[PDB]
Amino acid sequence: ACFRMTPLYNLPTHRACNMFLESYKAAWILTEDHSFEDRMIDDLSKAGEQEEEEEEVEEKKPDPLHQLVLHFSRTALTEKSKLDEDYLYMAYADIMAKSCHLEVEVSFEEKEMEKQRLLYQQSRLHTRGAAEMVLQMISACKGETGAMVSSTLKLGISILNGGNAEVQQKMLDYLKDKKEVGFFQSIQALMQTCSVLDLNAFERQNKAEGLGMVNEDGTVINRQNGEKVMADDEFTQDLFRFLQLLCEGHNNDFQNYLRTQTGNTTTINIIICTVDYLLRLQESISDFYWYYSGKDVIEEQGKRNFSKAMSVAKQVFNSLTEYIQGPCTGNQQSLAHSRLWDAVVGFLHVFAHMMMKLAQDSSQIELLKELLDLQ
Amino acid sequence: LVYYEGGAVCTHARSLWRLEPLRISWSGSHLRWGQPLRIRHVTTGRYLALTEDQGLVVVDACKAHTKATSFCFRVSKEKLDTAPKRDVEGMGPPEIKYGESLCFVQHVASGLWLTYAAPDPKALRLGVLKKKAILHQEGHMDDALFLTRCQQEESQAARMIHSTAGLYNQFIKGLDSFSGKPRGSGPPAGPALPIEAVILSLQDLIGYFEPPSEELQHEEKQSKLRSLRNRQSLFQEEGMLSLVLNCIDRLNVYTTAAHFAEYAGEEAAESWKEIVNLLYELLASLIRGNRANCALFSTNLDWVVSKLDRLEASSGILEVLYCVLIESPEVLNIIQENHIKSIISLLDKHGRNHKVLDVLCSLCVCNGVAVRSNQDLITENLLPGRE
Amino acid sequence: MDILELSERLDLQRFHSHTLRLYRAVCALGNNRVAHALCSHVDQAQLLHALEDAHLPGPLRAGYYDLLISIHLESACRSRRSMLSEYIVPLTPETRAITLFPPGRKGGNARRHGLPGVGVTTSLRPPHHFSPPCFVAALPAAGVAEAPARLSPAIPLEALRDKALRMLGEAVRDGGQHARDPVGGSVEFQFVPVLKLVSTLLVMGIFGDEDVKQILKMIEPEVFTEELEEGLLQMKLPESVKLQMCNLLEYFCDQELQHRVESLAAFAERYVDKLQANQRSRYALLMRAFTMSAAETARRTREFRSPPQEQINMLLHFKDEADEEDCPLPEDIRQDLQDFHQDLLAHCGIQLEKKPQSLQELVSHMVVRWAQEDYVQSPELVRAMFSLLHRQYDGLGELLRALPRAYTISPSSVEDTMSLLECLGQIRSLLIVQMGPQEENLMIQSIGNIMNNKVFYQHPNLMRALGMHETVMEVMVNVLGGGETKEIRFPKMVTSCCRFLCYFCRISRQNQRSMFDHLSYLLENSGIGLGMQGSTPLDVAAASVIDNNELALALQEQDLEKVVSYLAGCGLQSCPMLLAKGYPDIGWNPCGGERYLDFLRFAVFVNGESVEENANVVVRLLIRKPECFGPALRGEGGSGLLAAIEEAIRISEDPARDGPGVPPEENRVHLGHAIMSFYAALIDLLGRCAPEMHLIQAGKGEALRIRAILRSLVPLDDLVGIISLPLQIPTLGKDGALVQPKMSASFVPDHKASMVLFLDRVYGIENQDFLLHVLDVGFLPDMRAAASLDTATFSTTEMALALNRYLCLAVLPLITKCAP
Amino acid sequence: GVQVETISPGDGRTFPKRGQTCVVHYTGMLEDGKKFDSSRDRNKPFKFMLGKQEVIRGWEEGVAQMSVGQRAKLTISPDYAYGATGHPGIIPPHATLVFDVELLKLE
Repeated sequence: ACFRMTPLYNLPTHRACNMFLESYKAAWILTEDHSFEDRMIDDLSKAGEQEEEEEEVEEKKPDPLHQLVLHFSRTALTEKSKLDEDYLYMAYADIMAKSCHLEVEVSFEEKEMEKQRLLYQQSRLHTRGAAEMVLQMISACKGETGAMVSSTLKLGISILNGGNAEVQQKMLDYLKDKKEVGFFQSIQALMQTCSVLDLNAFERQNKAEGLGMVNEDGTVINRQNGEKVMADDEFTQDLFRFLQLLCEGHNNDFQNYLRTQTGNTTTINIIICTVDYLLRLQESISDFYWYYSGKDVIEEQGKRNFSKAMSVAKQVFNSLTEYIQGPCTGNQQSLAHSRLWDAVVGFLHVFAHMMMKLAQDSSQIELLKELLDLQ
Repeated sequence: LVYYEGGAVCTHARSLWRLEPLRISWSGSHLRWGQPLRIRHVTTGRYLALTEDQGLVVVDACKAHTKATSFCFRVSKEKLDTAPKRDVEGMGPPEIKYGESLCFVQHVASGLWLTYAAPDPKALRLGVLKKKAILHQEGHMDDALFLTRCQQEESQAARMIHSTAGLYNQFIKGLDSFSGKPRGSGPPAGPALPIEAVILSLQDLIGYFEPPSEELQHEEKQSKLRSLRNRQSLFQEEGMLSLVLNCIDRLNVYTTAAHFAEYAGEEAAESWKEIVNLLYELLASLIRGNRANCALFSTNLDWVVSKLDRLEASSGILEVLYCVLIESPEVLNIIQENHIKSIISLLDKHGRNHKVLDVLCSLCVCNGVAVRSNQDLITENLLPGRE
Repeated sequence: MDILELSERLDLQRFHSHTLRLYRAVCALGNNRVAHALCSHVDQAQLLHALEDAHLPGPLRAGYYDLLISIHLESACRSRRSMLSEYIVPLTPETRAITLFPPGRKGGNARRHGLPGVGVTTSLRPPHHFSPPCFVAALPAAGVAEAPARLSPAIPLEALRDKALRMLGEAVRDGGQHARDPVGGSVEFQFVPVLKLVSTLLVMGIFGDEDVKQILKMIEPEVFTEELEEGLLQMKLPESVKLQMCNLLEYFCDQELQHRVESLAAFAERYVDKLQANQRSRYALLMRAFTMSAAETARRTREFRSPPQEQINMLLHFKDEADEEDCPLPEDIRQDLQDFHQDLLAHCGIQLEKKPQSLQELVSHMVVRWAQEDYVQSPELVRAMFSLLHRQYDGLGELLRALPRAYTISPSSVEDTMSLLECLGQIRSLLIVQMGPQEENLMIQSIGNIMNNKVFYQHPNLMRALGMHETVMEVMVNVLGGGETKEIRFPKMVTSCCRFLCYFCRISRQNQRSMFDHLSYLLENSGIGLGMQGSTPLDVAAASVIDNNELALALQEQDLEKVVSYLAGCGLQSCPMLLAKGYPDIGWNPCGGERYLDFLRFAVFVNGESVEENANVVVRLLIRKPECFGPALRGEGGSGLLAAIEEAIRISEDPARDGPGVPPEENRVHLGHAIMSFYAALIDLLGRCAPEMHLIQAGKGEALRIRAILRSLVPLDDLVGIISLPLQIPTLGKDGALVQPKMSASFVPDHKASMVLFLDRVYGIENQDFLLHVLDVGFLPDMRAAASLDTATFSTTEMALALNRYLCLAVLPLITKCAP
Repeated sequence: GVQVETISPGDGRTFPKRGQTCVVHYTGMLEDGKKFDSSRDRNKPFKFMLGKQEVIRGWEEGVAQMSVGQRAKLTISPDYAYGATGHPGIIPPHATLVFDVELLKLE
């Protein structure tokens, strides 16, 4: 078929134009960089020349940015069976998230300046109810994965980066006064839907990539449709990153609250739930090692799936570390009596055998480096 | 009979139990392992019991004699049999936790363990996930039970259902006493109807199911709406909605208060019009804004429509019809020509009421979907007359 | 009495206002037949008089404005609004002249923005259709649900648009005067009814270029000048009026987006011609390269040995200035794209003063000013203004999300595309109405017209962009959703939609993949699809994975588990529809089970080979629920496969046990034939789940285990016994009439064909003695029977044709393999 | 079932024949006095051709008896109009229709 491929000048004009539009948007429109999140948030955070009266109006009606957060907080608190998909919320959640981070020997002076600049950008949101909105949206999804919850988690991480104590206090206060069980029920459900390494899915992909499929209108060179092995790995990382940031800075009050919610009618132990996912991830990694144990060299697709599994395992270990540091005696006792020891025993078996296997060929040195820091 | 059931029953009122220790003073103290206590079903008022005939059942309060109805929670099935613990005059030491402690229920008198009946095969095809609860000498390893707290809203509602059901059943059987026995020139020849109790109970429930005011902020309004929907579902699942219909039906066989006076006397007939209006008002409150409750009328719609011409509660019945139509699209799909002609006849006989027009508007479009049959029938039977 | 007296008679005012609401309800959502009827009660003169009546009460003024829209404009506006999200741009000379900026001398990178909504737009939009309201025409002899669908009543649009412009202009001046008696009793009642009418007419495209200019002057006389008159944006209106102002600005923002798409399509037509002309010239000179070059000519001709999509990807890869070596375009051609890329970013306000000077700056300033002037209390207004604000800040992203719905077509295919859009508009109108006998006929003929259109097959990508398969699927499930268990109504509509989707999948793999994304959605609606016969949602699911290894390997286990759960249910309960028809109660549903079996047949067998990933899962799922094998193969108390077939034959020969015993019903179900068909389907499925020979020869442990399980389920002797069963042969007698079996109620060669497939794939023929044993009892009697039927009378009989298919697909190919 | 009562005389010489377009202005009321249709409100004359059954059969004979410029009152029995089926939402079943028809011109 290569030697009989039709040249572009023999195609009809309308067909060639359609191909041009697809090529132009991918190479020229998508690649274009336009940063407007900082400018948009700055414009919405300004009160408009209403300071010529300075009376008892000190109630200080919300600024345009504040009204935007209240509107999304309004639809999150609406009594509905399912949180319907909203592109407007997703678009603005990304805008708010992208406006808060904005980020080889950095000195002490500017290191603090970056932290203070980071705090100010986060302050523009959590002082306008953004911290409460994130919790409401998580509780509204009721444990259903999707673009809505993923956008909410990214926004929550954006305002919690660096261990923002002020945001943590606002989130903790809101949960304790409402005494709602939906937030942790949603979190627990999301963690149970997180995927691990599936060998059956991996085996199917290897056969699929060996067929070499093409399309009708032209010919696609091994189309790269969505990965089906740990497809939501990025979602899993931010879900545990969000939980880690709730305890960042050794917030003992939030560390105890994750283990037990005293005011709620029912209690969910998030600390134990994290260990449950770690066991499932560890078992999947152990199964993956046995699959390649007979084989002499791990091929490229296997190494990539190993790398993303280790990245998720790093976040879970970091999240567990943040739960107990400070130290939090209650969380330490909870982990001691949990199945964490079984997971650690399993990881040691995988670590010992993978180190010996990976060291036998220099083509897998990068994977070995990632394995070592995971240990 | 007692079953192990899952699904929606975990949020219903028939899965609620009250633990009653065998004492009055300090009956609210912390529960202790091996402490005898009765287990009472809140909505029915019956007590878990062991009978020589049927085994494990729930019996009335007149048959709970501290021997068939004494149970205790034990941390393990080992036969400790150490000594009868003596109760203290106080709260005591806290032992059993909510949602963490695993409790084995043992019948004190017999020593049997609470477990399931190991359902016979060929019954799974019937969809029966329920496992009958039995008392057995050995039991199984998974007989441990978790005790989960119940919200004060649900606990109060379950007790209200128990009291409401008993009162209306007494009222219903009182009506059936003189169902076809005219009193003549004498007394109705029976116990007096609980007229004052029914009226007060209806008024309390109407205020219990009142929708939240529109002037509230969005946050608390949604919270009250969530509680209201939960309470409507709790009452409906216990047959309260069907109980109200039975009261209406038995009171609807009398065309007027004077006709009702011919069977229940004058002193009971002077409240006949008040009770029927309250019954329809309560019926509307039980279904207003609840699609699940409104969908129940997709099987009995002539029940509401045939009562539209009743003069004693014309406004109340119209409100009930309006609530059903604005919530349940299923009811709109069963609307027939005779139903629409009856609603149109309401304009002819009761005058130009804008609420009847709103009822007709709700028949056309529901949730952004239009019904052509309803639109054509309304147009055919209302417009060309020009009257 | 004068209708103006209702300002004090509030009891009649409320009733009449709700009467107008009832008029809108009965004609709501495309009920054009009722809309014509309403014209006899509220005629055109009354509606036009009510619009200009300044003394009407507010509720009545708002009601009559909405009544006019509902009767005459609601259907046209809704249909037009659905088409506004797509950009089908024909490559016509009018399209070529479209440019991002008007011809001017302001700046090379970007001139001044033109007026939004003013200019030439070539995107295809089907025209509005109206019928004159007449009540003296002869009533059509056509019966109900068969007459053509009624159009919306006709009202003069040119006169209506002039009145709307004049009324809006007067309101702006009147609003400036700050009169203590505004029309309708309030500022809200004066502007909202007028703005709704203007917004509706703008969407319908009634206003011309001059009319749009007048509207822009009223909105903002300073920004929208081309080269007390206060604009609406500065009149301090309430929130209800502000919501209508957002709708107006939303339309003009859409026009700017549409202009960018058309301009981009216009540039594509011009740029492709230069690309094609240059590539033709480059190829011409490249044919002489051997005189001055060598083996690296393959690198230069690499472009011509690549797919056309890849060819144009390489040609446009000169943006980052680090890829100016692989791109063979001359610098002059490269400059044209870069010049257009600069003025495209400028037209989106990327980069390149109290006056906004543009729509983008006007909207952004207005939304921010509104929010910081007061706490907005209307949630609808808050969403509208922030949705509008987001578009202005992200113009390139808005264009990026609109390109997937953009498509360029040849000017010679415009008329067929317009016809297809008309049919698609009819189908989309059925998403907001309960299905009925009249709507069923409209849906069926719309599907037939679409499948009769050449564009539907020439441009599968365009059909996918229009969401045609989604719209048809949503209509089907709504009918299936209602009455999901007791009875399915409008069966002809369901089988028309299902047949449409099956042909949709077979057009291209991309269409097949698109329907594969709804595989779980189709399966959950396929439980009751057994009742309908013909094309079913289960057939659509099967058609979305047939002969596609990529989709077969992507089939999730949950979908297979869902099907097996359905199959398990059919093996334990009788068909409720059959029982209601007087059929004898056998404790299972062979008819329903067979339909699920053939779906699994397509999931595990693709292109003549068994998909081991799916085959292993299906076998394991089947054995975990042994009731999927039927009452036979039950293990304890269960007769063998051979006994079940023999029992089914006796059932077929005996009435009062094979059917109701009252085709008679034109699709009469015979239980004897149904039982054989189930086991034949089951044996066929298990045979196709057998591992391929190369896996068995390789000694794979999983393959050997699966074959051992299959052998245990179906013994070899039962296979030979079924093949050896006699077949009824069309004979002659009783004056010479042909005594033929009824193929729908008897043992057929197709049942034997499944057994042969299992025998070949699972057991095989490895020894000569077994081969001879199979021939003389199972194969040779059938071969002789077919040979004897090759006469003048019996050659064309149904049984003879079935025998030929059985021999030429199962028996003879097997004998050819066993020839050595 | 059409009775034609004259309101204003026409020319009295030219009459519409088969295949000729008739331009009329009409106002239709039910025989009890309730108006349901009128071309005056739409301000556009109604055009139809005789013999093509475009309109109800009552109009076929009624207009044929009229002259150009004549204004007449046509009373149509239910059989010569919509009759038992009627016009849903406009004309009740078994309704006698009364029309005030003016024959503007022929084309």
